[PDB]
Amino acid sequence: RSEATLIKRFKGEGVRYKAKLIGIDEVSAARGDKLCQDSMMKLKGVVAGARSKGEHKQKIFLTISFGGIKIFDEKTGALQHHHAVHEISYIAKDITDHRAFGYVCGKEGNHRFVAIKTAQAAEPVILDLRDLFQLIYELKQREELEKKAQ
Amino acid sequence: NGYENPTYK
Ligand SMILES: O=P(O)(O)O[C@@H]1[C@H](O)[C@H](O)[C@@H](OP(=O)(O)O)[C@H](OP(=O)(O)O)[C@H]1O
Repeated sequence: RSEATLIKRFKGEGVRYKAKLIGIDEVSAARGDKLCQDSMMKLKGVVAGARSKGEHKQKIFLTISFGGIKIFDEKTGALQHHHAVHEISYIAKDITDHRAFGYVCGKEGNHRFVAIKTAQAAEPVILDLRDLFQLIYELKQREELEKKAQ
Repeated sequence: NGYENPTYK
């Protein structure tokens, strides 16, 4: 967890994670567990109902880096969603599902809840996000105390 | 539990 190793870990393209996009939903707050717990269920349900029509979630791969969270389509590699760190307000895992998590994107009054179904556990992704957020906060304080101590 | 981003905004 050395600031130096952690900075190397999120540098550039950062960490990659194979997953599927459950869905994107418009919410009202920038945070809250119940609110962000409910929205997950609403999205999984839309997905569940779609299975009857031979629907499938879009296979994607996502990156966690200083650019925030990016979602790339697995087939064409095209970047479909880029959510900068300062636009992300809340991270929340799914209690009844260890392979799914979500987060809220957007500026005040225009939030969105993104739901993801990871190939492996969602634990490592939540952890990386946590550390990346904390890191940036620290680097921002220190690199501010310095400029203001000029 | 969930985690809020300290640098949000
Ligand atoms: O075996 P079945 O009855 O076909 O059902 C599949 C099974 O539940 C997979 O685990 C799931 O992938 P995830 O675990 O990644 O959701 C897949 O979703 P998909 O069709 O959306 O890929 C389902 O279709």
